[PDB]
Amino acid sequence: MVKCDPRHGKYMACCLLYRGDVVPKDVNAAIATIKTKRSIQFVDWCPTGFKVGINYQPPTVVPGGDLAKVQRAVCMLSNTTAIAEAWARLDHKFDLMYAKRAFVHWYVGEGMEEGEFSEAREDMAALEKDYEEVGVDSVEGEGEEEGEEY
Amino acid sequence: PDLKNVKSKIGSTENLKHQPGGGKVQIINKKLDLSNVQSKCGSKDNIK
Repeated sequence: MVKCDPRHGKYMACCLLYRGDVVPKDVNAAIATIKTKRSIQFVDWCPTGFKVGINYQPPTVVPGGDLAKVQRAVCMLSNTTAIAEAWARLDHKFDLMYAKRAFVHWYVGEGMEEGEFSEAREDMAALEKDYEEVGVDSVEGEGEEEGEEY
Repeated sequence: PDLKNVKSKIGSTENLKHQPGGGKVQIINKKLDLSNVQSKCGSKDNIK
């Protein structure tokens, strides 16, 4: 529900909130598939990146809707380098407009100073490199694995 | 009856040098500086 392909990145952490008719082993069984599926890549320093919640109340469904009733469901909050694709979209689009200074008067004429834009763009420029520094691998690591597609 | 080749009155005499020409524009902008950068989300000392 953020529009990207997670295989362009690596996971930092994932968080799962379970609603209704759910039992803790059948989650431990469900996460095991996710750990083994190494094409779902985590950062090379995060071996068990899971957080989990389970709640006895289900989804409630509204009458004005098209969405079905279910016994069991989940919500998935996840931190990944697959959205760093998107920082590099915004900061590129910003550069095209600012290299012609387009629309800058509409923000200046309403009390922002111009140097604000440079600042926020430099915070994004540091951000770019913050995401480069977590996505690297360990120099102390090595690996051999039997499976070659996941 | 010879009128002595009478001249016109009064014409576009103020336009005889006029074209007119055009001015210039060149925009064109300066680069901002983004050289104040460093990352924080890693290690530079505790790696050792």
